[PDB]
Amino acid sequence: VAQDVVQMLTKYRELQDIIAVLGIDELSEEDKLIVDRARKLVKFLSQPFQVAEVFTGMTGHYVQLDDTIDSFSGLLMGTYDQVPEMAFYMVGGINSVLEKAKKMAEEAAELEKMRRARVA
Amino acid sequence: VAQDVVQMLTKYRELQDIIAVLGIDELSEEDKLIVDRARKLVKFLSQPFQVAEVFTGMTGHYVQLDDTIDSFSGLLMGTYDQVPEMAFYMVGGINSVLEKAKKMAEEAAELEKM
Amino acid sequence: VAQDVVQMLTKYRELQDIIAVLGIDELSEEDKLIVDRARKLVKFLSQPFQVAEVFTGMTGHYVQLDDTIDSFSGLLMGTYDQVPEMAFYMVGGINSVLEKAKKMAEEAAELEKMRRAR
Amino acid sequence: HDLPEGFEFMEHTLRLTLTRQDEFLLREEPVKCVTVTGTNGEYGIYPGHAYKIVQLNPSPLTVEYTDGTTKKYFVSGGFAHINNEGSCDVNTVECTLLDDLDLAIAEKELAAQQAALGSAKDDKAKSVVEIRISVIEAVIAALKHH
Amino acid sequence: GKLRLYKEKLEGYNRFYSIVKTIKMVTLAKYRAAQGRIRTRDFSLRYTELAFSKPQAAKNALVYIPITTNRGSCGALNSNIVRCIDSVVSSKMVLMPVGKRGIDSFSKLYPDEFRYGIINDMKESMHFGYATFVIENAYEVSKDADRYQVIFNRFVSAGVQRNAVYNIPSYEKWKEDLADAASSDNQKNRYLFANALQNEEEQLIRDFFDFHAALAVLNAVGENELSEQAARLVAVEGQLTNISSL
Amino acid sequence: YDDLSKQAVAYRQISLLLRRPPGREAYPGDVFYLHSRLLERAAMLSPGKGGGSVTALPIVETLSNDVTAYIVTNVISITDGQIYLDTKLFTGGQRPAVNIGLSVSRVGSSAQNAAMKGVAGKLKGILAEYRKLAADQTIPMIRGARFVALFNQKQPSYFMNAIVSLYACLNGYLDDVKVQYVKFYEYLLVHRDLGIMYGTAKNKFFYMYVQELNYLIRFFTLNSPILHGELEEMLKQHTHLFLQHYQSKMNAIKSEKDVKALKNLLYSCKRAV
Amino acid sequence: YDDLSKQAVAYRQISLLLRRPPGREAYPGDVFYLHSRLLERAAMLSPGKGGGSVTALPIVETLSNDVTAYIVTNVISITDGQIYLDTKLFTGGQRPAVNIGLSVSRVGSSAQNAAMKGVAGKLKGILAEYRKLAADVQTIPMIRGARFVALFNQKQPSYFMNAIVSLYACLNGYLDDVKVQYVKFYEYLLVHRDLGIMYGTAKNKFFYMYVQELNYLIRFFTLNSPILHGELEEMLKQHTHLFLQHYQSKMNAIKSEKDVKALKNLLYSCKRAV
Amino acid sequence: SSSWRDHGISYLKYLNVCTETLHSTVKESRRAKYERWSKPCYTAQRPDGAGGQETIDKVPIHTKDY
Repeated sequence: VAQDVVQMLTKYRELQDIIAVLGIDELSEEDKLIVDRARKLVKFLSQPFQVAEVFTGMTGHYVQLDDTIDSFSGLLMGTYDQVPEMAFYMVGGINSVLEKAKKMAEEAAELEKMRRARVA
Repeated sequence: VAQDVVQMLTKYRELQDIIAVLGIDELSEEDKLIVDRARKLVKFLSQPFQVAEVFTGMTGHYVQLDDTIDSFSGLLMGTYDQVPEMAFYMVGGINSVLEKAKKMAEEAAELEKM
Repeated sequence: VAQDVVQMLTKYRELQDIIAVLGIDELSEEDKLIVDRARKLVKFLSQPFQVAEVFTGMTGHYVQLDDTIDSFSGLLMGTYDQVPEMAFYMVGGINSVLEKAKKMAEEAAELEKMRRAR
Repeated sequence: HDLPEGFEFMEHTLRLTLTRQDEFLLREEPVKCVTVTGTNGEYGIYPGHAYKIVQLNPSPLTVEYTDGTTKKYFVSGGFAHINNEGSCDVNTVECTLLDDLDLAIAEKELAAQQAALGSAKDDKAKSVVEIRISVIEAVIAALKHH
Repeated sequence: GKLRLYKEKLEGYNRFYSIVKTIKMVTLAKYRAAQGRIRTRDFSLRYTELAFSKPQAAKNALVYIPITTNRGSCGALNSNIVRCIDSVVSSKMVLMPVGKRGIDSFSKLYPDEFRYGIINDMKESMHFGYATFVIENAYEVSKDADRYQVIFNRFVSAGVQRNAVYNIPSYEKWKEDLADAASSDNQKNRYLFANALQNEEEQLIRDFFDFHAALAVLNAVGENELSEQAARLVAVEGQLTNISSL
Repeated sequence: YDDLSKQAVAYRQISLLLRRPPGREAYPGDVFYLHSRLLERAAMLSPGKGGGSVTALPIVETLSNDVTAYIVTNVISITDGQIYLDTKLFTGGQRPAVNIGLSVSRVGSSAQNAAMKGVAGKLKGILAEYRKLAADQTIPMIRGARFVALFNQKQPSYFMNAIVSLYACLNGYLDDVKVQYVKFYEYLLVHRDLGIMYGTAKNKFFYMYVQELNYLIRFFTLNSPILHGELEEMLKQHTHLFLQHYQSKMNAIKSEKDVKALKNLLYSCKRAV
Repeated sequence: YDDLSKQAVAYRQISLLLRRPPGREAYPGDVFYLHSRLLERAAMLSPGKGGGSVTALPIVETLSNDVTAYIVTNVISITDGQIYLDTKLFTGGQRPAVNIGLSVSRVGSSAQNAAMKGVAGKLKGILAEYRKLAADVQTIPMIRGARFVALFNQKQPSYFMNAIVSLYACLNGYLDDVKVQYVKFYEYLLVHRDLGIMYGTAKNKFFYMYVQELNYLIRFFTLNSPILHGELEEMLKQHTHLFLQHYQSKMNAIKSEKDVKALKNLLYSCKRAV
Repeated sequence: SSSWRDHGISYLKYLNVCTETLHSTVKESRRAKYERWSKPCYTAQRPDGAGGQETIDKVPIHTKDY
């Protein structure tokens, strides 16, 4: 699992130079899916520290070794492709990712209902 | 003849930057033919050395001055446009080019039939 | 006044890229008037120098600070919209602008009368 | 959620709308009449309550405005879509102005294609040449006198 | 060493900017030519609406004619049409795309449904003949169908390229919907339209179908061409800012 | 020598502390001479003086793939070519991360075994065309990609087990076999054997379990009337049975706990050659 | 001075060997002063001291088009502009390979002859528009601009009369109908030969190209002048019409082996002789 | 000989022949503008083998092949 994260991130740095020159739309069909996962890998590597509650403004997360390996393994498989990107940013393990993704789905549902209220 | 090789290779380096940005199909009709010749000029400039039989795995080629000038002259004229590109790679004069092109035509005919 | 000249010239450079792509007619009603003023601002910023009488072939102009601020202020207001563009080119102060505009009106009246005949 | 169709962005005495390819030449312009030709002769379109679809042959139009002035065209094909309200949309493929065409070049082109008729490829290809002559004869006719 | 290579890297980007600026400026000329259209447009397909405008919403071959770009660097446009094909994808499906990117992309993603694709070199303007060539190829090897859908790119604004579609039902299905409209209080928008059309002879009704189908396609390709040059202008000017930042 | 970079730093310390004038990157004048007289003592002696040898493998650390450093450029100019290890290939997957384009042996052809010279002469032609065509599927493109998969290995391969798995790819026995299943194909060739497993064996001498054939191959080569026909049986039995019985599962297994089981199998196959 | 780069290296050797403190690129403090007092002795004296002159042409070798080197940057700041020779233009074909954009003369206008100032003032306007339009359909500037580039190629130096007339022809647009590849053949037939005298439509009273002594009359009066203007424009009108009719007609014809090669060998030799 | 309808050739091909004829009768001064709404410049094809497009050849394209 750890090697696949290093392999995917190595491909991503090569693809990042192509997007800067050509563009995001210019990439291939399979390479776009690698970017979606690799972008989530970079975001999921971030972690809110328990000593840095003053800085982040959020409680810390001690992520277990079994949690770390399983969550990253599933992301490489593509089990969390439908999960949004910002869910993975600054959280611990997979339970906190799916918790933030639930909060994002609920808040997005409320703001959409506000713009759907007015008609004609 | 020697100046035309240097001139064509100078145009080719400018065209090589355009193909990387735009594409091979984006070039003009005359410029495509310059690329086909210039690509062959770069390949034909290669030569298997007689001391380097161990490295190349092929026998050497002493190319005469009269052979060198005539073969390159004809390539600039466009007499060898129908000759394939890899025929010119790692050979001596024009006789070895047409010999390799004959071997390429025969082996391509066999693999196509199979 | 000085900031408005800098602001108007910044808008003008953005509008100059739009006219090259789309066209002069494609711009809005207010933006056309900004171009007419901004074009005059670029021309009015030019000045015939007193040491450079040999080069320009015209007498120099020392423009006073009070003249410089007032003339540019009125141009931003739109008090000199009816004044032509080439009146502002290579002059010093509003009196010389209106003097050249008078000479342009008189010479344009004569050349028009010549073609209203032949 | 689903795809909005291509018609959703289009909006909207007699008033016609004469078009070609995918661009109008006249847009809902008030007019006394217009005179097409096709299938059932030259049915002149006037103000009415009829509603009628009329297919067009290679033939001229003549747009007569209420004041008196006239603007003639020449058509390749298409239709003329008359409405209950005093308005129609003459959707042509090509609608050249009767002015952009040449009398000398058209008669030169008639002589050229008649030679091709004799030494045609076959009876299928020979019918296509007769379409070309059928336009040229109508082109020269609309120029002369009318 | 480092003094020479960083200069040659910088010289590389200078040539990059100059070549990409040539595309920018050339596509402005095409965009100026293409915008000679927005003032016109729309009024040409007034009675095309009464023929083919479906309200909403697979038994015998559904044809799809997505209108894509030739060369890339247009951006979110070819990708947008691929999402429409991936969203619909029924069992009864067959693809005949228009453009070199469509030919390349749909051949690999859908080898089963893809028959072949049409290419236009963009030398002359988008004309009726091109639209007839699309309609006639849409039933040639693909033959009869239930309907011929035409996915294309609408151009409402310079920034906003809308993704839109034209539905052309087959003549057998179309005449049945027309007969309903002619002799019922249902439909209403085309009560006297269907009566006026059906009063004319059978060849005229079939040629009316063919004509407005080609006219519906003619709008789609011409609208896509206008969307193509606009979106590429944004992508190329985005590329220039990327090159300038480097 | 692991490594000459740290030797030079130690020699620089000595030279600088004793007031020897420093030059490029603060090293003394004779830092080239330091490595030159070391590496030249490594040699291949004549028949007249025993015919013995000292082979040298000097290691030299580069900082961020910079060959233009003074100590690195010195040692390159002394040695008979190099084996360049790229950082991007390491993280990319290829291990050992040998950059073949950057790497070079100045006396390669004469150094090789007669058997190894036969297969390797063709591989230069295939990988040259594969690298060019990868930038800009032919038979070179198929067979070229399998070589790249075969080059991945943790522990060193035995000469017999290496050359046979390369000979298979050369003549095109791994063409129908996919790129991800090359290490599973190679593992089942070396340790196991499919001909002796199922039924269709009937080879008189040539098998992979018999490690002693190693030295017969080095003498006669694979392209030779003694071993050619017997070898091409072994590979024909191995391919047909692997494609039929073993590769059939991969079209099947498209479920949770079987896709993961396939991965963990294939990842362990990278280690053992 | 061929060249000041190797002088500086020699002065650096002397300074370093005598323990003079080195600075940028190991050169001494006064390596600027070395070239400065040399080049300043080259000057144009006053009428009060004879009006004599020493013109200086210092050569300075650059390494891979790097003007940022210490010795190169020093000499640029001393001299009155430069003549930059680009490596890509040399291999490209243009010889001498003078990069006009990079090159500059700080006292150009006042230095030129009255005749040469007339033609050259326009050439700056044409080549400015040609270079811009080449980066971003043929205009008059695009046609005439390309012919100037073909004319600038030369091995040995041109005589003032033979240069200015061939440039004046291109300025007023006598080589517009003439193709770009046949400009050197057009220029050769102007200087050495003459088509008007080549039995027929001559009838010029004084102005011809064989008479080299007109050189100094042109320098006095210029081409744009009532004395020579009408007589010159005859010479060029006769040369163009006859070249286009009789000599350029061959190019539509010659599409065969041993004639295409004969055309090449003719045109390649025309690059050398102006 | 006479009937374009009875020798195949749909209504749409007839219109293309009718327009292309109408464009060929345009005046010398302004024929370039009209010819670009007719002049054929397109083909139908698919990639096969390796970078070798077939070209289908079914819908005629040109006027004389109708």
